[PDB]
Amino acid sequence: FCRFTAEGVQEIDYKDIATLKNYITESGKIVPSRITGTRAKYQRQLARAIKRARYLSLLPYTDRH
Amino acid sequence: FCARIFGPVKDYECLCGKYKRLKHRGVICEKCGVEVTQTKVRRERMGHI
Amino acid sequence: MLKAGVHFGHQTRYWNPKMKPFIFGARNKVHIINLEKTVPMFNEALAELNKIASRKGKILFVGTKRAASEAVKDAALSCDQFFVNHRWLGGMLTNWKTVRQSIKRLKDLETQSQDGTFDKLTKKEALMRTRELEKLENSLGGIKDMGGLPDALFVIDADHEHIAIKEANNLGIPVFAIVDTNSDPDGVDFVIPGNDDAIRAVTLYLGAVAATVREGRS
Amino acid sequence: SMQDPIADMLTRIRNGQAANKAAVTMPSSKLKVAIANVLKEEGFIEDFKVEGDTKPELELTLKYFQGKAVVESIQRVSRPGLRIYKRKDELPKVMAGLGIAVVSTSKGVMTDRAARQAGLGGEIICYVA
Amino acid sequence: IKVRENEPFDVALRRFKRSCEKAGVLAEVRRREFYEKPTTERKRAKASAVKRHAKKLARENARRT
Amino acid sequence: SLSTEATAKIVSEFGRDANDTGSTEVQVALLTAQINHLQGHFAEHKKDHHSRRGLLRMVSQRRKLLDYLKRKDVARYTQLIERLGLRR
RNA sequence: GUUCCCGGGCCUUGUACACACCGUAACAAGGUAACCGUAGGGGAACCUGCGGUUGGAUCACCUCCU
RNA sequence: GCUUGAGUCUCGUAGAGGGGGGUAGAAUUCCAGGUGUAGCGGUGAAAUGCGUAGAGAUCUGGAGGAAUACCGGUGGCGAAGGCGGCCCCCUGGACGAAGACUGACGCUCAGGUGCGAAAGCGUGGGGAGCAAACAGGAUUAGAUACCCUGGUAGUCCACGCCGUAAACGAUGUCGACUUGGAGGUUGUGCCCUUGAGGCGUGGCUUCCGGAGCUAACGCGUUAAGUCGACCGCCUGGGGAGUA
Repeated sequence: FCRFTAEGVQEIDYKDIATLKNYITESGKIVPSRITGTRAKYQRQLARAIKRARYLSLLPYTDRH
Repeated sequence: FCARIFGPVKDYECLCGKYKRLKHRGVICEKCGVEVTQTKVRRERMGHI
Repeated sequence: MLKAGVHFGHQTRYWNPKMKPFIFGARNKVHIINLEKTVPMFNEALAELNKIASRKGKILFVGTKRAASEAVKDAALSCDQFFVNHRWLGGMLTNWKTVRQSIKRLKDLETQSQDGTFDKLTKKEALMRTRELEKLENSLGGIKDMGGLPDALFVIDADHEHIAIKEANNLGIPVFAIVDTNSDPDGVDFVIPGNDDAIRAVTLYLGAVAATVREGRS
Repeated sequence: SMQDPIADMLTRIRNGQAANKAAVTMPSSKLKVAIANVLKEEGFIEDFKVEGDTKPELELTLKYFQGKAVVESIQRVSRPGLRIYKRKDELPKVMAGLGIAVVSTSKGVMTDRAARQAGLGGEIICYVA
Repeated sequence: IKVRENEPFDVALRRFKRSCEKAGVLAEVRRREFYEKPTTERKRAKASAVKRHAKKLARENARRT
Repeated sequence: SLSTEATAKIVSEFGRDANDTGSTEVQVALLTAQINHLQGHFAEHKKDHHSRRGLLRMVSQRRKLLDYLKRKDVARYTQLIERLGLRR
């Protein structure tokens, strides 16, 4: 129940990370496919893209080292 | 605003929701007497004190 | 006309549709119509409800669930039948031979109260015959003076009282049981499907059974 | 894999009565239809339909009695592996007669009694009770 | 991870730390690996996770107490 | 996953149509085409205890397909082994 | 007032027990859950490491948000 | 000769599936340097060891080594075993909308061939962590046993040999048939995918049940229900799945 997965079609990208802030916490923790009202397919693909965003320095690992 | 004191919140609808059947008529919620009838009749539900 | 169109007793998906065939009907958000098997099955019902009455028959009404529990007491008092508006105790047809031990006990209490010693004992014990006898009202008042077996039992439920249907299959007695579509097609002789938990059907069906007893003896 | 049509058609009959239906449809051959012909004359099948275009759908209407199976205890005797020939005097009778021992004879398809009428035996396909 | 709040505290406030993991990865990287263990205990855990929902289905149909 | 603009060339040769790759003479050739590009893997890497099940699978399928063409149409089989050279 | 302590009852969980609770390794979670496969070792049971499974036990309390 | 069986192509998706190599980052053992203390570690408890030759602790730089928290789902792939970062190349298997065909080309087995976790060992390298044999201190009447500190073998990369299991959802395999619900995972066709969907079809898997089987528990479209085809095994236990 949300007007975003009703207009969300075909693999959400890894470029601008503004909407990736909407799946992660302000710690660097990812939300499971059960809390977020999003089929595993999607919550998981967003996830793999984020690990690549770490190899690109968009998002760091944990907050501080 | 009670179903036990007056009636079904909706047409044949129990307070707790034990009866979400618009076929159920008469049978009350055994916890508190909710005789299921049409909620529209609640424009004529007369009670007392 | 199909009784203000209520005959069809809406069907709840978890109804587990063995009865799927016989019911047919449309499907509304849960499912819903038991159509045909319901409507014309009452015409042949009227037929047998006349014949068993032509052989002097009584209908021990077996009803529970608070909804019809009122017209059961009235439909029984309206003609001549016995009733079970309150809890239908498991054993009132098979273990009934031993319920008779208590039936004689009830007929002896009716003695002590009416023409007995309800004024020749401790007020402490006289009240014991009082409160208990009222427990005999809600339990055995609608079968207080049976002696012989009724010729038909109206089973209000199969989804909840299939045991009431089972014990009938112990005497092989005519069963006029109204059903839901998660029940078994076996055990019942003259099925009257569809809606049963509706105060209107209570008036409709139960009234049409006691009244049909009234003409077999005429 | 559906190598013995006869046997896995009797399953549609067995489970057919257990699942309580009214009509079964299986791949057709006019030899199986001839079996239904013998079964109609006896009262086991009711009105056989040989409807076909290029994919022969033989539709056979299963029969009941009092809401009970007339064909309840039926299975294969002459298996596709163990096809057994019989004479005329060593020939078996289903239910000692209250059932028919369907046998494929030198002419076509008939029963144990009709095989006596021919004076020659063959494949006792199955015990039908 | 990092809690601050300039002035209205009068308390430490480490509630998101526990709301992160805290013992989450403590219990996983403190003792011997033993690769198979979690799998089995999540087994008894999952069957009892469906059991409360079985209790949810056990309270809706009757309970005429 | 296959080399489409090489195998479509094969159905063009063997087939009397472009949609006709149901005939034995065309299908075993598309199967051998798979094996022509399969050599490339069974020459290197050495540890394919998984890819091995593919070898035995497509070879089994192929051995018996040419084993039927042999038992029915020796006209097409001798022309097929002479058209692709799938004998050796 | 039932949270401490002695005895008692009901419900419940568990047992290769019903003849009925030189060293404890299994049977209550036997206070170290069990068995198969492999190498090695010690008076000896068995143990240590690695892989698998359920022919295993309680999910009851004590501190925080509606 | 004809098609409901087997099979392939045109058009596509997903994946701890395998393989060779390379790389990113944290932690740990340890080395150099600045600061600094007398305790660290461990257990029911004590203790071996380290310590003014400055350990543990903190920050910066860094070389071996093995392995991927959170995404993680009685979820996915596969004949099975077994297997969790990313990239490049190679590639097997499973499945689907709409057509084109040879026309049963299908199933399985003694001898036979191949895969084979982990472990044993030979060989060119290796050793951070854990840790068979063993040593010290204790529980103890005793310790070669729960514990801690060290430590050879092993663990890893590549080639092979003996060729083994609870290699077990204990359910052999190809296939057809047999009222539903909560679902999960991956595609697809139709209608306005306005929308988080409605109606059908295949693969894998979990729970409650009817038919039926059964000693019972229960399995229940992935069957222990109903048949056909192919193979192995059993005739009470032990001896022994051993010489």
